[PDB]
Parts: sequence; structure tokens; C-alpha cells
Amino acid sequence: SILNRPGLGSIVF
Amino acid sequence: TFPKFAVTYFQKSASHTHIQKPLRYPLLYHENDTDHSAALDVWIIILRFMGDLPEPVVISDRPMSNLEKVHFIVGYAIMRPGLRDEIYCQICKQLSENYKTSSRARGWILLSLCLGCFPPSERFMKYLLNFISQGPPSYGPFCAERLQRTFANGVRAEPPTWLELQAVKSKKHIPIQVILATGRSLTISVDSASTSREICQHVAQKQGLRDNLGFSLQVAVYDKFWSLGSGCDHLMDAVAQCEQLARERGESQRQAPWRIYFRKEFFTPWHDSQEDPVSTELIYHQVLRGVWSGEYNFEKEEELVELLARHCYVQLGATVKSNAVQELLPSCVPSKLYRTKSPEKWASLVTAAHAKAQYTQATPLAVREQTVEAARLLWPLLFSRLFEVTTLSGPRLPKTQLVLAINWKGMYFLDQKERTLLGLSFAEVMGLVANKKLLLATLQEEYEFVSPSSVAIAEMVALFLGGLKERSVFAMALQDRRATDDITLLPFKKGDLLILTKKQGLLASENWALGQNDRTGKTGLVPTACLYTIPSVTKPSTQLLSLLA
Repeated sequence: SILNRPGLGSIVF
Repeated sequence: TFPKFAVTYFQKSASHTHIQKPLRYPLLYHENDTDHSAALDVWIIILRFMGDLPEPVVISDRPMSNLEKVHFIVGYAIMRPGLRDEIYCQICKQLSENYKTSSRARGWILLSLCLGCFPPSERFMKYLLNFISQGPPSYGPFCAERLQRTFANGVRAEPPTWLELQAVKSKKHIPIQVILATGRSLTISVDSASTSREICQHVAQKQGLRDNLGFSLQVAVYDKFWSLGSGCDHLMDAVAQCEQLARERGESQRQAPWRIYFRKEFFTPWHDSQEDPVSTELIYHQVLRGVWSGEYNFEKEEELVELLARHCYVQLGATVKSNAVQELLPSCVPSKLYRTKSPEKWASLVTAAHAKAQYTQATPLAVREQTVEAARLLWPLLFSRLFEVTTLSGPRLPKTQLVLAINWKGMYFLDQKERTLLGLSFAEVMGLVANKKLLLATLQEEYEFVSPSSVAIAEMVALFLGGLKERSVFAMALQDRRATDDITLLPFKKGDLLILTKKQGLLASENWALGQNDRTGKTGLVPTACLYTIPSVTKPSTQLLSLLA
């Protein structure tokens, strides 16, 4: 998805 | 001069000098409670850390690591702003006439860190500077420069990282490897107060990146990552977040398996790929890697074929040899897709689109710019800066916990499950203000939000609006002007679409511009005072002009 960038992991806020 | 400050402000008649005892009352006056009590506990840990108090044996009879101690002191000083002054005097008392050789050194380490992570209050600043001024020639200028830095770049939002404790014993500057999208990594010198704005400026001057708008600094650890922007955040305070995550996971605080990338987060609404070659190169690579990984994911095959074809022109040119093509395609196409069908059909389709479009047989830069432009159009949401926002009052946006993604196409409000609830063009944005609340007014509906980043998210939109506004050649008429015998004047009605004829809306220094009326077709002179510039870079549609009336 948008929140999951493959290769960088998952975002956080 | 710290003697004079103590003589004036010290509340309990406390010693201006070293003490080896607890403190019955704090050095300064604190009207607020908690601050009063916190001052004394902080003091207990300062002493226990300098050796001036015995640390306990397996209230504060509790033990802690000297790292935990530092975190305690600095932590209180950040979270509670008043203690910041008290604490400094607390480490000045203990560092004035401290005759134990080690205790002095530990105290000055504590000033290295505390002067790293927060400032003094306005009233106490100069005195602290003097006491630092008569320091040991080793840490003397070190702490003054750390204080100048911190005073300039703000209060760190986190206690010192282990990496900073190392830097304090070193009294050095910190090397940090920043991964560029090329795969090469530039190592940058960094101190406590280093900011992603500064770091990005250093990367620019290193790789010569003239168009820097939108390049951000991302931090990735442990299958999790977040962004530092090109903004004013402190990367040491990201590294501290990572450490306090790794200790949570069980690994060492110094285990630190984190990395910093220099990545393109934004696309500006005025983006020109042909403006900078360097940007085009880094963001070309970043794109292609993203296609390899599946980050940037295609919805239609012909687009992927065209990207691969472009890539072949960039790496090959007008020579079509399936020994080279069938060699590149496995490396470019992701595994999931390249396994979906034969390399014969794959090399055949890439070479087919290659022969079709490349009939000119174009600089490689041109093709790279083309694929950058293609990316910018295809993935507006993946090239957005994301924020977490919670709606308070609005219609058409029912959700109350949301994700706002701002990008070149506009503002986009995102379902926690990733479906877009509401789109907005910047031409539709009638104001965005931060109060920790946020007031967004559009042409039709007004909303109110509570997000932590609200200031930032009101700033970025401002940066995009003003940007467009300066480049806007489009305007709407406000009042009317009926035609005269003077054919120099331009006739128009209210709400007319005036196109401003190679007047960038930037040039409002002058009070006159000339243009043509989109309805009339008549072309004449217009007072700049009757123009409302529309922040669009393309001719605004009737749909947008009905709303703007």
C-alpha cells in the first residue's frame, strides 16, 4: 500500500 | 558571575559551591509543584552520576545505568522547561570548586550532553556562557559551541543517544553514512543539533543538487521507517527513537542497525524534469529501484513496457540485441512479474515498444526526464508527504482518524485502509491555518482538524500555494470595466477568466498588466488591482471557474 513501502518497511507517525 | 547569580537567585541559602549531600530544597524558585520535587530528584541523579553520592545496592533508592541516569536528567530538562535553568545551576554548583579529579570530568561531560540537548532560559544565558568561558581548555570551547548550536537549532526533543555519549568522550564530530538512491553513500559530518535541512544542504553541495525542493531524509530500522523531511527535525533524535526501539526489541543500544537514505519524497506542482540533470539522475535511479522492488506498482502493462524500453535506450540506444535486452529485463522487472511469462515474450515486447517510439533514434537525459515525468504523473500518492490527522468538524469527510497526503496534484485524505475519501486541488484551497488544531477552508466546505504536524502541514500547502501563485498567468476579474472609446482598456465582466499574457503573477510590483479576456477574446490593459490570480499551472476548467465565482 502507500503506508508500506517495499524495501523501506512500514511508516510511523 | 555565576556567583552573583547564585547570590541573587538561590532560594534556600544553598551553597554556591560543591556539596556531597542531598538537597532539601531546590536551588531556584519554582512556583509550580512537581517542578519543585523534580528539581530535587534530578539533583540526586546528578550526584549519583558524578560519584558524589553512593549508588544503591540490589523514592530513589532505585539503581540505574549511567546511560539511564543521563536520560533521566536530560529527559526532565526537555519535558519540563523550567527545570532547564535549575539543572544548569545544579551542575554548576557541583562543578564549582569540585576537588575530586574524576567528579569534575563527569560534571563537564554532563554539560557536554545537557548543552547538547536544550538551552538555558533567557535570564540565565550570559552567566552560563561565562562559567563555560572559564572551563578547562579541553571542554571549554566545546561546550560553548554546543550551546551556540543548540541555541540556534532548537531544543532536542529526545535525550542523548549512545552515539552522542561516544562523541562526548571523543569530543569529536560524528560521521554518518547517508545512502543516495544511486547506491553510493555519502558520509557527512554531524553534531547533536544537526538538522535534516542542514544535512540535505550538505548532500546538495556534495552532489551538486541545485533543485533540492522535495528531497527528504528517510530513516529505516528493523522493518520500520519514517521521514525527517528537509525540515528542522534533529536526526540524533531519530537515532534515539531507533535505539529506544532496539532496546525494546532486546538488541543493544549500540547495536544500532539503522540507516539514513536521501530520497525524493515530494514532487512540486511546478516540477520541471528538464531543469536539473542531477535531480533527474538520482530520481531516475530511485524510480527504477522502486519498480524492481514493487514500491511503485503499475496498473497497466503498456506503461511497464514503455519504462523498460526507455531504460534500454538509456543503457543501450538504437542497437537491439536480445542478448543485451534479455539480460537487462530480469534485473529491471521485479521477480513476481518477470516470472509471470517467458523472457522471449518479455524481450520481444520491450524491443517492440522500443522500435515503435524511438524512431528518432534523443539524449539519454531526455529519456530519463521522460521517465521521471511519467513517474510523477503515474504515482501522485506514493510521492506524497504523509501526515496523521484527526477530523473534528466537517462534512463529506466522516472519518475521525485519517492520513493526509499532500503532493503536487493536491491534498488527499486517506482511509486507514488506504481508500481516498476526499480530494482537493490547491486552486480549491481557501485557507489553511494552525492554532494544535488546524482550520482548512475550501471553496465550499470548511473543516477543523487536530494533528500533531498541523503547523508543518499548513506550511507545506502555503509553500505550494505561493509557488503556484507566483507562476500563475491565470486570473479572475473581480469588478467590471465597461468598454470605452479608449481601445487600450480591456473590457471584462465580474468573474471573467483573464489570461495574463506572459505576466507571471509574481510581477505585482507593477499596478498594470496586459492580457486577453477568455470570454471576449479582446486583448487589452488591466489594472493589477482587479485581478485575482488562480494558483493553477494549466488553464482552469469551467468546473473550477463556476466554484471560484
